[PDB]
Amino acid sequence: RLDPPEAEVQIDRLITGRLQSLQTYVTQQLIRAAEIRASANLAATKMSECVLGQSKRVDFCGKGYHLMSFPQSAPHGVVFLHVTYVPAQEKNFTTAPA
Amino acid sequence: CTMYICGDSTECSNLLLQYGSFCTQLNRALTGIAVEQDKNTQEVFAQVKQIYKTPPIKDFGGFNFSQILPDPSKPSKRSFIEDLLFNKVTLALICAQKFNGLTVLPPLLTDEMIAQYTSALLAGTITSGWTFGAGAALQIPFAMQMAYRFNGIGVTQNVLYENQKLIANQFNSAIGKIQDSLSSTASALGKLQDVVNQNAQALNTLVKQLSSNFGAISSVLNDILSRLDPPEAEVQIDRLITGRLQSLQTYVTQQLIRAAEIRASANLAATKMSECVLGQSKRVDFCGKGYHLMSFPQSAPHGVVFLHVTYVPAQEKNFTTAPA
Amino acid sequence: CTMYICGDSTECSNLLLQYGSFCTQLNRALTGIAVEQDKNTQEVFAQVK
Amino acid sequence: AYTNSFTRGVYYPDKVFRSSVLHSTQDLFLPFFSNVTWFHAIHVTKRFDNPVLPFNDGVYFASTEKSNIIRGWIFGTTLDSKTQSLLIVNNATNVVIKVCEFQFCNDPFLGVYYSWMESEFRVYSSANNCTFEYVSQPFLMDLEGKQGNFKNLREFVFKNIDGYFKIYSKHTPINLVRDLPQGFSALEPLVDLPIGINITRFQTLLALHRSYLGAAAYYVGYLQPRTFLLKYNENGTITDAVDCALDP
Amino acid sequence: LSETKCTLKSFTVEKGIYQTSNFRVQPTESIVRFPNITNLCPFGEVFNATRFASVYAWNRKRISNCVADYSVLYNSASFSTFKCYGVSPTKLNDLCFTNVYADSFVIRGDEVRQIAPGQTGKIADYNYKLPDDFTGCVIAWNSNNLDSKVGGNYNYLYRLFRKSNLKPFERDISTEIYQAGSTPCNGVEGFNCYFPLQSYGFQPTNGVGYQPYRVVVLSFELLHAPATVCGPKKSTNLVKNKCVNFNFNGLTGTGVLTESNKKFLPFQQFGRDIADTTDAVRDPQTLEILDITPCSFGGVSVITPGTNTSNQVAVLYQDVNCTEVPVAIHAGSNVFQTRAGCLIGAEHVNNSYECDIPIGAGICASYQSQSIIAYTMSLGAENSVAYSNNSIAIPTNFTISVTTEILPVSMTKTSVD
Ligand SMILES: O=C(O)CCCCCC(=O)N1CCc2ccc([N+](=O)[O-])cc21
Ligand SMILES: *[C@@H]1O[C@H](CO)[C@@H](O)[C@H](O)[C@H]1NC(C)=O
Ligand SMILES: *[C@@H]1O[C@H](CO)[C@@H](O)[C@H](O)[C@H]1NC(C)=O
Ligand SMILES: *[C@@H]1O[C@H](CO)[C@@H](O)[C@H](O)[C@H]1NC(C)=O
Ligand SMILES: *[C@@H]1O[C@H](CO)[C@@H](O)[C@H](O)[C@H]1NC(C)=O
Ligand SMILES: *[C@@H]1O[C@H](CO)[C@@H](O)[C@H](O)[C@H]1NC(C)=O
Repeated sequence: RLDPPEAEVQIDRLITGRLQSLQTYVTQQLIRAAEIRASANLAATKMSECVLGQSKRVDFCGKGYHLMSFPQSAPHGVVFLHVTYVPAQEKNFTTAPA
Repeated sequence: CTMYICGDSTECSNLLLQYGSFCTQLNRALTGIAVEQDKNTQEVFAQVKQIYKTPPIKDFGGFNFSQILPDPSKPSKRSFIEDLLFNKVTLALICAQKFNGLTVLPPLLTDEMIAQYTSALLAGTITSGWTFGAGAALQIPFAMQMAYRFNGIGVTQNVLYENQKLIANQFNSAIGKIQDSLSSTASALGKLQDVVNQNAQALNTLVKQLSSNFGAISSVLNDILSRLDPPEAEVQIDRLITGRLQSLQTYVTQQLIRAAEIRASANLAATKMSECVLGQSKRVDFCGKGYHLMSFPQSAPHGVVFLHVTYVPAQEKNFTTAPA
Repeated sequence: CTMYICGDSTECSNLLLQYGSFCTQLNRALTGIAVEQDKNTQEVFAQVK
Repeated sequence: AYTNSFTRGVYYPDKVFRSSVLHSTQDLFLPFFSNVTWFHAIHVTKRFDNPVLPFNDGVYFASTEKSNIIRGWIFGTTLDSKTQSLLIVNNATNVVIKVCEFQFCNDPFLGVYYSWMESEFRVYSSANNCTFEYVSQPFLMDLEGKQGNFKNLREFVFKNIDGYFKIYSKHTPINLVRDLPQGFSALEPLVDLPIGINITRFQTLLALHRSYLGAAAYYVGYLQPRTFLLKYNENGTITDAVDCALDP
Repeated sequence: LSETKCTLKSFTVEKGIYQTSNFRVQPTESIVRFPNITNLCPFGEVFNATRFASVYAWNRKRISNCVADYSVLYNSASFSTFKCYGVSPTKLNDLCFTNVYADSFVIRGDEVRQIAPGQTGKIADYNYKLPDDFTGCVIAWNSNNLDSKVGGNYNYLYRLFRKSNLKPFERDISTEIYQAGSTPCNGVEGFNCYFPLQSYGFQPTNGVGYQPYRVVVLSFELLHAPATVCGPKKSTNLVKNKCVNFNFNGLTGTGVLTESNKKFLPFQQFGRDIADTTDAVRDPQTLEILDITPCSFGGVSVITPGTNTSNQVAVLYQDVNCTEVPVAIHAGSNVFQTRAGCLIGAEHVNNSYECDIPIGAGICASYQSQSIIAYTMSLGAENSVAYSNNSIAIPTNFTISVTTEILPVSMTKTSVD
């Protein structure tokens, strides 16, 4: 319905509007892709100390005293199974230093 | 959005719809930063499943903990030292912000419940040891509890058993100086106040940026509508709308960027509360300078504070050695 | 800001003010990335008294 | 013959109320710590200073006196009978403003003889073909009868934009001997006249007491484009300012 | 409740708490206030009169203290040109104007296109010039019957030669020989020496492009200072404490009016705050100062157990005291005042449970004749150790346990064109 001289004026607004919604998407993706990296670094550190050895750090590879662990795979992630030692059935006595 | 961009105008409100739902996404982004803040504080303090009680009779061998234990006389039941950290950080018009659609929400956990969580860890760290971290608490006299930690760094038991009074006096005199150190200078908590200064100095720029023309006749919607017909006013109201819709996105982007730096600090505090306060650490320079013995937590506004106890040698001498 | 956007023009310099102080914030953001860089190298090497 | 003004010369740039806020503006202001000239009129060698001076973009005028010896000004381009000029006078009975084609004298002045009375008025010789006039209501003003140190100060600002003449003014009582005091004070709008002529010069006219060739002096300074920062009280007055380009 | 389904664009909602919108109040009536004045402006002395001036020496007249009703010109006057800059013709009946002026002169027929900013010609270069930021209107009409005669009319002149160009709203009424060459004129006309002023010759039989015209220019300023000329509108009384619309010398808005303590100067009429908004004004019929404040502020939230269970909800007001609540959409006697606002539609209780829906400030709500309740969240159990100086406890058995942990690793890849 309009000649080029009039169509350009109203096509520039559309172009500048549509070029703005393609940048928020990229910015948000860039921001949100920096947390999966932190999670994947923790997973890599946890696969070398609880699966390839025994850990003395408290509450790192489970609740209790660490014995061993096994890995498994899930879609877009990983799963761990931890084995621990837990006491029970305490009793009272009398004590002396020497 | 509508109360900040347009105001009470109905022509501006009707014209806004053409741009579409552009800030329901802004609100979606802003609402995800509050649940995270609520979850941050529940991984540092809520680590004990049971609320223990401080024993009434004090028989600890010569150690005095009376300055880091709850005081019933003081309201809110806060320890003496905790009350000095609450007078050194200050939370410094709000009516102008409220008239433009800006508000502040309260946290879920009150400051009185946070002090009930740090008074159970302290009570369970003195009567059981590290046995309450995994399982059920098992009692042990304190003097025999310190021998374990001495054996854990290489020294023997008779060294501790033969110098009890001196060690107790040293601990008392060392912990009696923190009070006077903190009762003089208020600049010690310099990093807990920067977060307050920010997030508060950045909410006034939003209000100040409402008095700028973006290529229009003026910056008041009641002076463009009092002299021009709708066909002409629609041309010059779009410039203001697009200008004011741009300063609401930089704020959200910067808040999103800067809220990802507190999560790392919260994770570090959560990791440091499970290894220095619920056990003994062999990692060098993790829970202080020297050889680690034990540690105690405390609470401050928007943060946490730790106190570390270490062992340091002195008075060396020279000898002669041989491999065999 | 003024040397990159306008140049030596005085008409552009006078017209810029209408948009307000929009890049003092840019400079505030840029100046906080240099103190951090200076502090980064002092926590790795300066560990011996 | 040379003095500097530290922080003097400031006028309200708009007509709107404001309180407890800092504001920034760009206008034609008199810079800080700038050179200024001194003109004398003292009879012990007698002196009588009324030279013709330029009018570049504006003018800041100040006079300290005990007995009224400064009356008005005359503005123009060639100060002859070939162009239009402007006249502001005080003939001791009322204020007169006229825009005609005058033929001014070489040494304009007024005078008194006795007690004291107004007798002589020698400014122009003829006026023709002019289209602006205004006369204020009559008043009686004292003459002479004083001697000692200076007591009064008066300041003025002149501008010429789009055929408009604007004047700001303010008066302050002071006690001093041989200088201009220091302080802060803002000037307020006075009047706006339509004339529509090209002005590139000006001059001052005085009075003499039945004498030839008592104590008074005046200053002169020009204007330049500048940007300032102003501060307001809780009441609504300006009390301090800063120049944004004086030094780093 | 129905304001959230539209917000999230669906017919089903789930458990949680949502924000919706703020609280709004609407105006009740209107109001107008204008200065009171009776005299009518001089519409006759200005437009149609005896004789007009020449272009090179025009005229200027001042108008003040009158009421502008231009409908009185419909009977006789017929204008062929009318243009206004900086304002809209349909809005001229509701405003008040300040510093008005009028100019008048006579020019030729096809030289009326040069009366406009940014133009070139012999009339816009030596006789009459207009500024760039103009505010006013231009009017012209044909006057061939009143300024022409047989033998011509030679009483209208215009300047033909000059050294430079004029400046806006400037005048020049000087006559002096003009030297167009290298020989000084010496005051006597001759070769390369001309008289700068010429004459217009008007005859009744000339073409349509050689006939006299009359021009008038109007100039004023708007909405910046006290005014003395106002249009044909009516006044009203003063209602103070309630949300109403107002018209103060052309300014429009809504809010609440109250008595203030500020003290304006003689040459001031409006006030401003940190942002460019108006919050003070002077009544033009009483000489007093008033204040203006908005009418809406305060947030809300909705608590629901899910649309698949029931249709009941509760509403939380975050800036009210339930003791005396003046703002409430509907406001069943189930009013409970927490530390985070005011709650309507929920039942208080005494015992404690584990939090289900976090309201805030140490309170929670859950759905449980079913209804909604609001308890206080509990911290946990309670215990007490037996600390003695010669006692100890030792285990005698053990247990084996297994637990799990989940961690995301990667993401999805994408591309755009
Ligand atoms: O062509 C028409 O249909 C009528 C146009 C005339 C519009 C006059 C007008 O808009 N104003 C605004 C303020 C004012 C003061 C004095 C006079 N005056 O000349 O008396 C006129 C006006
Ligand atoms: C400026 O003032 C100083 C101060 O006495 C004077 O020496 C100097 O001559 C003045 N400037 C000029 C151009 O004379
Ligand atoms: C035109 O001028 C005559 C002169 O008296 C006057 O009678 C007449 O009313 C004027 N025109 C109008 C429309 O009033
Ligand atoms: C008209 O305005 C004047 C100006 O203050 C005022 O004194 C007078 O009362 C007003 N007239 C009426 C009827 O109120
Ligand atoms: C919805 O309500 C129905 C009726 O009790 C129930 O059977 C169903 O499990 C609920 N949930 C869904 C997803 O339908
Ligand atoms: C719950 O507490 C209120 C307030 O003290 C009390 O009046 C009420 O009796 C309590 N409910 C029961 C069942 O005791």
